[PDB]
Amino acid sequence: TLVRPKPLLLKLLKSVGAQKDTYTMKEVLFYLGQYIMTKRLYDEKQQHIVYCSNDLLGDLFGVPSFSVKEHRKIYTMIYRNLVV
Amino acid sequence: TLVRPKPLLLKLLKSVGAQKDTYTMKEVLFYLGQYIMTKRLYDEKQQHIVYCSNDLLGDLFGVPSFSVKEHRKIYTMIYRNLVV
Amino acid sequence: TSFAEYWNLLS
Amino acid sequence: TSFAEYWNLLS
Repeated sequence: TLVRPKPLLLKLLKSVGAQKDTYTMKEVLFYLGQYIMTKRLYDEKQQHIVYCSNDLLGDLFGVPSFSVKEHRKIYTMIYRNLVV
Repeated sequence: TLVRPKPLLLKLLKSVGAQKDTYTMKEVLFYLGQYIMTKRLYDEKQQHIVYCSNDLLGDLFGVPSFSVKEHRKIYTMIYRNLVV
Repeated sequence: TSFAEYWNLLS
Repeated sequence: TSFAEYWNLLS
């Protein structure tokens, strides 16, 4: 299933070089992971911890932080930012 | 098209958490990029430069270094490490 | 466990 | 240009 990011999420994907306006969910996740690593928003020590306050990513989530283990939260963020 | 990594390339994909023995080429590329970032094998200053000597990745390539701009070289490395 | 390892569990 | 930007040009 192709999904269609809303504009802010699209800006995030473009910032790591994604070149399309539709992607699979797997691809959206891949690009989001590239973005988090690029911006080093994860804790070097315990690398599931992400701090995203005042980042574009924090605006998408509406939260200052999350753990990568919070799969419901992450999937829900993504869906809130898709044109379904 | 699904591709089937040979053992050393499979070890590299497993090291970032890939959980399958077949993937698309796009997926192989995604995981390889995750590996390079994780191991910080790219130059912080000019981020297309990768130094991989004495790393698992250098053994796959058979070279100590490459630029990400060398697309023929990178694709050829991958194919040399697939069960076709 | 690296970030990528945790992140890949999402898919 | 970041690593990810260069790398994504492969696909």
